[PDB]
Amino acid sequence: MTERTLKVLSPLHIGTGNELTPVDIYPRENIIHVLDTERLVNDLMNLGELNEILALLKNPPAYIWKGYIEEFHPSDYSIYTLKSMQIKEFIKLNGRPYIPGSSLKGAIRTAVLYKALKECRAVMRVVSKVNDVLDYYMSFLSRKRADDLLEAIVFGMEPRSKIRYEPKRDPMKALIVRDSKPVGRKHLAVYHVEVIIWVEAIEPGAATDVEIHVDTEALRLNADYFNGLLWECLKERGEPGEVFEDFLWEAVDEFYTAVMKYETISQVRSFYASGHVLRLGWGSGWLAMTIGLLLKWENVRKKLFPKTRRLADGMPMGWVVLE
Amino acid sequence: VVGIKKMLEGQWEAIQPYFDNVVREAKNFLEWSPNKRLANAVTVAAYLTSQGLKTNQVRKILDMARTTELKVKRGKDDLVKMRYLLAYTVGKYSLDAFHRILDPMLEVLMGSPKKENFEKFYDFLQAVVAYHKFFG
Amino acid sequence: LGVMKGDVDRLGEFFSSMDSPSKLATASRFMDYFFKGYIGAIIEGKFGYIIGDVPSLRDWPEEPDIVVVYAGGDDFFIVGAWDQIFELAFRVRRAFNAYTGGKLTLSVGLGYFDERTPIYRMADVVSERLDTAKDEGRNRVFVVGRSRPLDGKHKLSYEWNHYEELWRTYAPRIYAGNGRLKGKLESKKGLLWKLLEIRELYVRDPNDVRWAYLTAYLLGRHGLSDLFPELVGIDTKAVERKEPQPVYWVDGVLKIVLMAVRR
Amino acid sequence: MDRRFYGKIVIKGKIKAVTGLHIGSQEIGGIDNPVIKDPHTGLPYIPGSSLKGRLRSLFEILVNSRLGEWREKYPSLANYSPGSCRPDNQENCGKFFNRKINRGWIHVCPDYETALACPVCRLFGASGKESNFPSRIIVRDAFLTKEWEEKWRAGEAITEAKIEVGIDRVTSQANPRTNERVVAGAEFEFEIIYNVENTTHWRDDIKNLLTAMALLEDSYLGGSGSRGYGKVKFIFDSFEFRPLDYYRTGKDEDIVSIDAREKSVSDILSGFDSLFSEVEGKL
Amino acid sequence: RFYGKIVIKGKIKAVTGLHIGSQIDNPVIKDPHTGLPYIPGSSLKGRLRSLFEILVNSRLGEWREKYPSLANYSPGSCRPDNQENCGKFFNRKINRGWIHVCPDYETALACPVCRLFGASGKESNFPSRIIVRDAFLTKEWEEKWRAGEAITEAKIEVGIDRVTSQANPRTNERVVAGAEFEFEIIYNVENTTHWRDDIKNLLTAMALLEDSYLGGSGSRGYGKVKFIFDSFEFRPLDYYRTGKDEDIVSIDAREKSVSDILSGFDSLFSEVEGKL
Amino acid sequence: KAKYLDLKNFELALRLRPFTIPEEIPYARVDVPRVVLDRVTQDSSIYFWEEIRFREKSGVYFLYSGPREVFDGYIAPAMRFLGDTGIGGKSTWGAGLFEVEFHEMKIDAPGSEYSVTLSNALPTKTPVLWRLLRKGGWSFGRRKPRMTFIAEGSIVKNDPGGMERLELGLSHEVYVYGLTFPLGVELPE
RNA sequence: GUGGAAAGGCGGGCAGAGGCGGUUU
Ligand SMILES: [Zn+2]
Ligand SMILES: [Zn+2]
Repeated sequence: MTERTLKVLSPLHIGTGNELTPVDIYPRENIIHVLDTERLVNDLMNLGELNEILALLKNPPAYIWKGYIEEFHPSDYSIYTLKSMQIKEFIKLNGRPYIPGSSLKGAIRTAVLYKALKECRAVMRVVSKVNDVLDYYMSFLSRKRADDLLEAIVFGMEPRSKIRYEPKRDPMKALIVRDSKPVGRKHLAVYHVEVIIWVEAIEPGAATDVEIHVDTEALRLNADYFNGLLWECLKERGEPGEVFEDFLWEAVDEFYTAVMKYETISQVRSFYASGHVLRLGWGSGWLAMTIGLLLKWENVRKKLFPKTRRLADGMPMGWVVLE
Repeated sequence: VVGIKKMLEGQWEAIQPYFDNVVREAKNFLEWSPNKRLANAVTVAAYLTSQGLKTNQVRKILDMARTTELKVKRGKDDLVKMRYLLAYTVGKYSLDAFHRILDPMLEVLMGSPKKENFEKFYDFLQAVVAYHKFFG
Repeated sequence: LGVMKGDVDRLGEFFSSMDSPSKLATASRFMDYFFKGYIGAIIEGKFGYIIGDVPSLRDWPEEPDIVVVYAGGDDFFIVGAWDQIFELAFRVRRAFNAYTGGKLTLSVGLGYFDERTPIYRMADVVSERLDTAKDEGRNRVFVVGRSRPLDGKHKLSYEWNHYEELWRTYAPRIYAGNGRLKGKLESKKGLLWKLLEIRELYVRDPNDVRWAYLTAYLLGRHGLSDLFPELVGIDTKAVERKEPQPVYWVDGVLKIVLMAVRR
Repeated sequence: MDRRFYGKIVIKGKIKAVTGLHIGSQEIGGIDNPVIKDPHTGLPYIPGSSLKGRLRSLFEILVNSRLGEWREKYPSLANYSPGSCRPDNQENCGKFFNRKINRGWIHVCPDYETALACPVCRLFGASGKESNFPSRIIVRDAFLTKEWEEKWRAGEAITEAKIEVGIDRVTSQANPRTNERVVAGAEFEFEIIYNVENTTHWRDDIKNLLTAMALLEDSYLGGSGSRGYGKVKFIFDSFEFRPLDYYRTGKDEDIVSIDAREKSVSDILSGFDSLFSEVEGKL
Repeated sequence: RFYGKIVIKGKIKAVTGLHIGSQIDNPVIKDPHTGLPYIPGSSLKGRLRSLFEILVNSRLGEWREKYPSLANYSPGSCRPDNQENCGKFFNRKINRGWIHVCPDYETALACPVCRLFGASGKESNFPSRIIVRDAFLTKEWEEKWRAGEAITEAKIEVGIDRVTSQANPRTNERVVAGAEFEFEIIYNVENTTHWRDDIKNLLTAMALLEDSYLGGSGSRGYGKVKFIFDSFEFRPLDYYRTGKDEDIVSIDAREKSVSDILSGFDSLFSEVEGKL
Repeated sequence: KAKYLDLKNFELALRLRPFTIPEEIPYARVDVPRVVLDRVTQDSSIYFWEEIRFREKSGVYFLYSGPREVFDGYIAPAMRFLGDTGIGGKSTWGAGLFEVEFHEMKIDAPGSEYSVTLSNALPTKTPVLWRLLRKGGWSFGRRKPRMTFIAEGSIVKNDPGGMERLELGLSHEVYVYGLTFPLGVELPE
């Protein structure tokens, strides 16, 4: 069973590897227009030079990179807002914005890793071939591999170090997700984040179909091979091949509604009270990335916080709900 | 020695700035010999490592040299020169030190016979990137 | 199958130094006893204090799979396993150096063959390698097959002191023994075939067309640069004497290790 | 014993990347994890090793899920038990995944006579000791079309640099990664050639090859397809049986199945007896 | 007895990358001096014979009347009983494999496989009529080697476990796809009756070679050889004594292996059929 | 232990004057493995095969001393037939095929009684200095007996050689060549 | 009146398993 369409309830943005300096951008009206340089430079080359690159290599004063093309005379993504600004762009395969599947698979794992450490137990998972674990992790912790030990005792355990997390033991390789359909030019828009940076994102009111599918044939082969604390918690119920999906969408619901209740602890407060609740990247805070909601913790985080909390246009920065 | 600079690389950018400014003083295409071309490339990448520039930030420019390299080899240059300028715009800082070596080479290349001078330009630009990773 | 064949060089000159027939009686009988009597103790691991440390691929067994076919006054044809034919080639020469006073030496040709090859053809190839190692400098071993340039400055066969110096330099960095690579160089089986693909750029055209920075690139992207620093930068000491580069002589040390860590 | 030739069924079409694929190999500047490319043209292809090997893989798990059902159709499937020979390091201890290659166990029949009865090893071949049953299919390397080669001439992007990040859960520090990926939508001319060795059971092999394709349209094709990098699609251009006489007289009278705008599931489920009714008349 | 030598000259194109191998871990065959790969005459003749023996194995009943030596053979191999020639088509055992080789001159004179490819036999022999010359690179594909381009490439294939996804890599040196070689086949016209049947049978096996592979992995998609025919010359019996150009030349510039038999054998060869 | 000399150094050796050997040999004898495949169950069973491979401009020549009318009618038409068939060896794999060209070469040889043979000779009397080449052959699938020839470079004193006729039980007589090809030489004392 | 005649270096083998370009002030 597939075609698990998503709706957006908030501005949502995927960071990408690019940013847009104001040489590419000039809003002639309130609609911010994104032009391409290759059609602007080469068509001006028939009308004439190193003076075009000298203003480009300067990056000074922008306003002067606009009037030359306005008088004596393009199209692109045309992402409207609805200077000295740096728009963090969204991911586009051909100028068409889509949601990457590797981003949606990661938001599920932080919920599933929370439920596995909540049901615990762990001494039976390390009872074999080791050569409720949060309370020992504070003494264990006393560009980083801090989840290299916690996820190895929860997802995939292989035998220098006692546990080193070979990927072959992982029950997450049966869950396949695929990249969603492209959203469209009209549902991509530029917004301003006010931290209690200009970014283009997806406004609420869009619908694209991400196609989540579960491979049952791998768990039948790997019934003996998996060494996860996830696996013990998911085989103990019984019917692990048919119980994995059941465990999947209940970790999606019980984690992010527990984060939503802690977040409530005016106009944004009405958004919290008013499908499957899921929270994606760049918008979720460290707590919604982290088992720090379960987390001793202040002594660990002082050496390794609820200070900053971003928001754009009266709304939090990610809430996407599936079926 | 090529291996001796790695012992010293691991204010030090100023001592190699005379080596980069001397190489930027000579801008004629094929003005150095085959052994002298690679000896310039050791001084470039050692200068580009003290004020270090990552290969990614350069990676769009390295793409346009390579897609043309299949099109030159039995298959234009201003498209690379337009990208080599615009990538140097969004610095921050050491992108100007990499622009002072491309743009003298690309201004001469801008009008040049295509089959020979670009294939000789492509050997120097490999050794800059190639030797840049050998030091870091 | 490893097949070694060698002889003692300038031996007819040495027997012509004798004044009396009692000196010919002594010179031809001590010479014969090294190959008749004392070459069997070299195979049995004896005399290792005098020999020291030779280029080996494994610890020397108590019963080596070595078959001595023929071993005359100054000749010796020996077949067996290739990794122990290789070590016996250096163990015999280092002990032949101690038996004489350094005045007489050994040319040795080595070969590596398919098993189900006719023995007239194994003998024909190593006889063509023993005189290839003899007309050049005559105190030199022919370890492995080699592609070379035709410029006349490049000789296929290593001097004896040269190849043991390249083994003390290059081999303990990349190799641990018994068909196992050095620690943190596991899963680099494809890495060491790249360095011999770089080395074949030198064979098509010398005088540094491309090989100097490509070595620095492949050592660069893997994070290991202590591996072979003499290959990345051109040797001015090599250019001033018109001798080959240090990337040319590393064929004989890599290709022996690639066959030993095949599986 | 008694190898005979009746002709070849040739399947031509266009593999399409509905989501961008990645096959990859272990240039100087470039993405850390690049994609395999043609050494003469620089365009990223799809190898025949990667397409045959994924079809043989997906068809072997399709047998172990139904060893109760496939056993009555084919002999020598009662020679073993379901599972792998991974715990007991033995080349034939009675499991389906019997032969190890270097460290991993793949189902390979050990004898010529047991490979002529297995559905996996008739179509794909065996190579036992003293045995060597050769394959009945050829899966060519799949290059770009004549259309998508012109897109590389005009400057449109064939590849892409996808950037991914693994986030440390506790400290929220990010480790970035870059992976080369063919742009989604690109198409590839593939070719699959079945040798009609026995007119008795050519019909079972065509249904078993097309069963494995529809499994591969459900799963991915190479390189991290649990994240989206598969979603591949077979589009059938032509379907053609070249009879033995074809190679004698050279005339272009060799019988053809239209297969136009039809899926891999349409060729088996909707019209297998209607389309192949004319192949059976010549055989 | 001798009448002339029909010579076929053409270009062999590697549409997919080719492997033959000599024993980068699996190196292809090369020249000992220059280092360039080629295609041996043994690999091309041995594949054309193998493809055509399976063609004749399937048609032993229908070709008894045209080739009277095929009445003595039943389809199959003599491998299930370790015994020499008795009834089966694949009768001769060389070392460990079974091959059709006719045992006499008078039997191989009327076999479609052995009148063309030859027979060893005992107490008599039958030599070949074709000569399959080695195929080196073209002169056009040789300066790419001189300019510095790669003529061989390294294909790294892996082996995946089905339960654990354990990967086990290996490497295979492979001649680059696209590369063009030049072949030549010299057919010795020994009998003026047998020559039309021998050129058709040689072109049939060349048409089976374009849908099968040539050397190497092949089932994994390596071989994929295409034949382009530059020219056909006849070189009659009178050419060899006087040296003047009596060479009857059949012209084929873009003709396929199928188009040389797509009714073209009867038409284009109207002059060789004239001067016998 | 050198085997060949070029024309500058071959003339100096006939007059016992000093000379040098060539540094490179223009060929290599190469061991190419072949295979035999079962047609049904493709079992590989290899054997080893020897071939002479030449350089890019190297090759093989032989000499002819006789009247032009015999060369124009017999030897020159034979070498165009033998260019398209083989010149000994596995000619079905393209071995022995070649293109023929004709030149003229001059050797400055001293005048004496003793002369070197540039061919196998089968001598009619005892030679002066020689090397025994013991070879047989094969003639239409019939094994020729091993005959004691003389090698190339062996020294005779007025010896024509002699052409041997072997019955061999064949439709026609088989003649084995065996004749001298003298160039004068100065022997030592 | 050729040290010849006959003989595919080949069969089987997914570059793959894991990873929210977003943290934080
Ligand atoms: Zn099977
Ligand atoms: Zn026959």
